Amino acid sequence: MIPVEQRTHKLTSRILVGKPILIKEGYAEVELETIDEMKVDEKGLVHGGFTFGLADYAAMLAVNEPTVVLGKAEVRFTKPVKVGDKLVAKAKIIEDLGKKKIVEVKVYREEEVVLEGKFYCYVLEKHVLD
Repeated sequence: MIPVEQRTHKLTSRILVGKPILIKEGYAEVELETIDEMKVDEKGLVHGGFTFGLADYAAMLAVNEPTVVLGKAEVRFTKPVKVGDKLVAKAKIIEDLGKKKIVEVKVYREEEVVLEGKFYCYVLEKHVLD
């Protein structure tokens, strides 16, 4: 594979969302060590919003275009995540419809899938905030 530098979402929190560990044409991998602030109860259950955020970010890097944004997403949480789990999201463009890209993302905890989803991404003429 030929590595590509990150061209979008550059200031994304490495602590709250993730650290990209691989970015190439049409594919990206980002890892996240879950922390205590991400919990929703005393049992250590991690809020799905963080798992989704990690997957969302991987999807943006699978497209890796400056103006890329997430328009729609369908996700299934398959296994609960506990504080202390290390997660890895693997995102691949599965359909290139020009400016619209359909990216499939699966988030893993070692070999187990904890989240699976389709992310509908759009590369805009200009940055989403105008």
